[PDB]
Amino acid sequence: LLDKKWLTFALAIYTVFYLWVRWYEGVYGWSAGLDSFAPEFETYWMNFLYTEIVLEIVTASILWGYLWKTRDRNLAALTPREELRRNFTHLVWLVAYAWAIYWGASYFTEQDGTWHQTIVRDTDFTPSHIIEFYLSYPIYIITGFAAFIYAKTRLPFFAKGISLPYLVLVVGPFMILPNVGLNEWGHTFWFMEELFVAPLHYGFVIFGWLALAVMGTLTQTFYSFAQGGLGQSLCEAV
Amino acid sequence: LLDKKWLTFALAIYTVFYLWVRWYEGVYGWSAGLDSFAPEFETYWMNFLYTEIVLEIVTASILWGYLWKTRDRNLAALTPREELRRNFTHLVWLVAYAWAIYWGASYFTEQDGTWHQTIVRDTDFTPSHIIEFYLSYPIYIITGFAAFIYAKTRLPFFAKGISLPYLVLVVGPFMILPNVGLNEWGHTFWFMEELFVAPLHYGFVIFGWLALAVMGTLTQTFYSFAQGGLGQSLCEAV
Amino acid sequence: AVRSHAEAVQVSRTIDWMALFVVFFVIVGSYHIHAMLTMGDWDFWSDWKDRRLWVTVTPIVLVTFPAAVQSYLWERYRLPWGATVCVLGLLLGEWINRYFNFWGWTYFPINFVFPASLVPGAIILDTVLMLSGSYLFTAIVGAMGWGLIFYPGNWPIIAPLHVPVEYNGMLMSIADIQGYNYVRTAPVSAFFSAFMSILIYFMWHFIGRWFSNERFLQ
Amino acid sequence: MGWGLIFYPGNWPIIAPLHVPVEYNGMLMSIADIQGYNYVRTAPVSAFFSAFMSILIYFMWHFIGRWFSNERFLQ
Amino acid sequence: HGEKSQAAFMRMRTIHWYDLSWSKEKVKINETVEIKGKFHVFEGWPETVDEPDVAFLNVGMPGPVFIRKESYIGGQLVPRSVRLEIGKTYDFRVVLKARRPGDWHVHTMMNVQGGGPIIGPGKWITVEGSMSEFRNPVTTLTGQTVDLENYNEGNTYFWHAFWFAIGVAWIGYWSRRPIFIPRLLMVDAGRADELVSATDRKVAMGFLAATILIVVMAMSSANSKYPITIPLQAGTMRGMKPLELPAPTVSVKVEDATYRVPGRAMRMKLTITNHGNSPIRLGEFYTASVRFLDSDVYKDTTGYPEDLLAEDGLSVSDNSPLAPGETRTVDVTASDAAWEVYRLSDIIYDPDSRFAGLLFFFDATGNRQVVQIDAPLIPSFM
Amino acid sequence: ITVEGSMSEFRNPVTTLTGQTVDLENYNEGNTYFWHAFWFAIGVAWIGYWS
Amino acid sequence: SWSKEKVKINETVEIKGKFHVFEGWPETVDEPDVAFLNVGMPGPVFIRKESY
Repeated sequence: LLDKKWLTFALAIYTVFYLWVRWYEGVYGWSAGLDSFAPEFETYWMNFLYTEIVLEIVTASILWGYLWKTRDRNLAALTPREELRRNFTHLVWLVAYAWAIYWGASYFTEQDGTWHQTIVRDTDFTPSHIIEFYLSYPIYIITGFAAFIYAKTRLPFFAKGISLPYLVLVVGPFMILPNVGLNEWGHTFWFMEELFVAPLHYGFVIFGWLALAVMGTLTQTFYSFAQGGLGQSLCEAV
Repeated sequence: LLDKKWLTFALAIYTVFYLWVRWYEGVYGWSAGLDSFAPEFETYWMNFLYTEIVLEIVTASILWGYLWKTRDRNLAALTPREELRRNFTHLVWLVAYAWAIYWGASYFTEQDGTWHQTIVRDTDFTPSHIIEFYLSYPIYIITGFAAFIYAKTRLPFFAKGISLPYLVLVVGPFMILPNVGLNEWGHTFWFMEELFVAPLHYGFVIFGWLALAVMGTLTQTFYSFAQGGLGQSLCEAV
Repeated sequence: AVRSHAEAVQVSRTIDWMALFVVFFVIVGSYHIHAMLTMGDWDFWSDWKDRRLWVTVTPIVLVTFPAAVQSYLWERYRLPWGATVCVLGLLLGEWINRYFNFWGWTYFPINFVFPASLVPGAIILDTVLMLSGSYLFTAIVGAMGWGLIFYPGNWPIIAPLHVPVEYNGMLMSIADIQGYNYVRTAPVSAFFSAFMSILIYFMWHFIGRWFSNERFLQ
Repeated sequence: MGWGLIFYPGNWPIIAPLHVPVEYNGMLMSIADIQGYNYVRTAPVSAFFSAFMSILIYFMWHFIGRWFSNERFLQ
Repeated sequence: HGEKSQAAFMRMRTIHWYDLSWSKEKVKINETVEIKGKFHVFEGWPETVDEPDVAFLNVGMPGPVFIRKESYIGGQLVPRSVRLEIGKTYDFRVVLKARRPGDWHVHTMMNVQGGGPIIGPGKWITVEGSMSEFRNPVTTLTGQTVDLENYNEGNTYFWHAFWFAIGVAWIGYWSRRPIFIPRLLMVDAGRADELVSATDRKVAMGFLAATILIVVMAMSSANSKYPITIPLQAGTMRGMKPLELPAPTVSVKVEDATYRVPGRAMRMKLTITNHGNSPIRLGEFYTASVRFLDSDVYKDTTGYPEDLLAEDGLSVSDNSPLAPGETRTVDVTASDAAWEVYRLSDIIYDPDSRFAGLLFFFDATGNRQVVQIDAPLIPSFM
Repeated sequence: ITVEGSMSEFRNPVTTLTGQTVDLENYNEGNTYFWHAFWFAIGVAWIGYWS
Repeated sequence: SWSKEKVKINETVEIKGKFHVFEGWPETVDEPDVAFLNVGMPGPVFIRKESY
């Protein structure tokens, strides 16, 4: 009844997973992860890559696949009682997104930042690259989409047309593929050194600012709460 | 009756003041104003600065303070007979602004231009800087505001909402603080020399172009004349 | 308020003068700041009035205001002196400065620090827009003229400064000697500048639409 | 304006101890210098400038934020 | 004027000026004063200063209180910019004609390309007379002899007035009529186009044709008189002849060099070691235009500016003759108010606490050796 | 090259021209922390007050 | 020097000589840090087999 600790899943699922990761690199950062031309890299680190990409395509196909088919067809008439329960679960999806972004855009990002300072890169595939770009980012993008779709398929208001701020919020993440990938790409001609002030990194900054579309998304979410028959009891009682 | 030579004040008040200034530097440009590390600079020129800044904050507070409180409360019903007298005094304020801008943006500006050519600056506080930036500019900005406020508080039409061209016309001046101050600021890395073509000066050009909002302000002023019951006698008699 | 349609003529007249003063000095002020700020001082020195850079940048950087105030005084008053008012503002503003400061204040000859002559162009702009009242037309042949005319427009002032002198073993033009003495601290160029003025007149025609804007806020 | 100006004085209590002079092997260096030198990786006009600049940036971004507040739907 | 406020180490390690001389201290309008000397571009030129690939030999004065008649680096006249080469020493010679009565502090400065006027020592020179006396005559390759003070002045004026008048004439023509509030309203409700008509558009093209006409007439009229004309001569002179200096016979080594916080003096511990064959003594340390002398050893006669010459500013712990072959370590102190007055003491705000100077050594019969020193200079507060 | 021992053993002492001898490993650490916490708290205090 | 003035298709002609880069090189011309030894002709009326 109402909004459960199905939420506690959402918070701990990343926390545990990513804390296992931080341990995992923590021990193989040094050991295998230093010299990429050693065969212990092609097993502890490269295989890790292929594993995750595959797992991501799959879970993405399953996760989006699931929700799009369990899209509520008879949305036209379902109670305000559930138009709340659902609105709340949607908010859990957003907490999961925001948490997922934290890890990607703050944690593993500025971590890679430190890593560059301490070893000259042997590949575009350092440990922290395997984790920052090809694990961390796909995850928060998948979470992103999930939420979007949940809202579109589960709640009226959001079922009517496309939310521009919500589209920007989930597509910005996805556009950071080359944006953050041009980091090392762009910086190679004029200056190969990974200077974060270089124009090559400006795409990451622009796509990072698309996270501010969360403000427009939350405004629309709270308007979906008010349309669903809420915000009138205690609001008027105030 | 109608529009007085309270105007003659407006024209001569700057003229006298600034002609006294031009004399004043004229004699102390050479003598004290050459070597800033001499104690005759800290008296004839630095004290001049502190004096003016204080006088400006004060007169600005008094001048705007005055008019905002003597704002016509019962504006709703006052005659076209005075809706003209007032419209005219407003126009005097604009003549005072334009005159004040002349001195700031043309006179003392291109003067400082000559000064730079003839001595290498000892401070960001040369005589012509004390006068160009911290005397000349505050004055025309204060005049600017005055006019704006007069219009807002004294004339219907302008009392309804905010005139965008008039806001641009008086705020542009104020924004030129750093704009014209980046003149010497910006030009210090790539090239310290005060090259006016340098990107450091582009803010002064952009804020100088906001003076073109006078055309939108005058169009609105003449529309305020036509709304106040004017432009129908001789206009239709033509 | 308004008594007779004859006094009404008198107010509109005493307005005309007051407004003109505003319009004119507010131009002089802001237009001058613009010349200044977007310049490396070719206008200041007789020995920076060259065939490439002076001839190219000057008409281009200066079409701006004319273009903008043209888009207002003609559109809203059919007053076809938009360009030439601007130009006169800059010129007065500069002369007053060059005379009382460049000469009066610090002592540079006038034959050295005189400004560039600007009227011819502004007349072409003003008249071309007036006849065939199409802005697009002005932007193309009007700005064309403004650009082209500029150098020939200065040539009668400039030419005497370009007589050759063997100064201490080196060829120099008078103008050179001037800059050398008074101590501070090639018609493709024309075409370029005309071709460029077009995009600038154009861009600034629309910038001027905005400065004509009459909204209120909140 | 404030945001810009306050910044450096705002860091000064943290920073200052790092700027004590040391003669390190014959060369003047501040502690901070020695730190970067040791731990191996691989002037209030400045303030004013930064304040003056923040203004155009606050301003430009005030409107950028209008767009991210935008509430439309699509098709 | 304008040094002092500029970074103390820039001033120490950029250009060294020495053997400066000024032919006169007081001069009549139209008279000449000649500045001579030498300058060395310091080998350890600062990064923040573009190398002098394009530098210009200027004069440091309040405008044309003098006019520069001639300037020479090496043998060559230098009206253009010139490429100077790091490490090298050159001799210059500026020749000034007096124009404005007064007291001028004239400096010799370098226009050092990418960031910086590099200002040398300034000396006070007095001009007596009337500005109305000044002439600047020049004879062209065209026959005529003109006065640059006023040449082409009237012409300039005419053409500006003429065109200015025509600008007025145009606004004038339209402003016989009422300008704003009627013309504005006419445009508004109903069409404009009654506002401008025939008697108007004839004048429009009158002006338009008249203008193009007068421009072209004027131009090829200006081409008729003045048929011989050149373009502005410009472009950096390369191949500046540097001065051929004999290898110095003394070599010095700077071990630590310190200055006191609130102070007026810089100490340095030098190991002077005298190769070559005559007992040598130290007579001067030149640093940033400021010259510190041991007057037991050397005495300026050139009338070097009084605020920059520290008559016995320089004290050596042991300044006895240093025998040939002998080598000693000595403590040297350069001390004088000029150290605080010209703000070399402002090195404490600089991001690069390193100094640079010239030491001058003199043997028994009074011929001299110039060694250059540079080193880090470290503060001491406690 | 192989390092034997404990990181807890490491010292990086430096004597200033100001008298004091400090350990660069930890010099000014507590200060840094204080000022960041203090200001951080005040940021929280402000949102706290409204929340 | 030019080894021949008249030549048959598929035949060789060899150009030799010396060049001095002038010490007073003009400012408007980037120093020859990256220069290329080319041939001035109307296209491949000859092909450059070798250059030294």
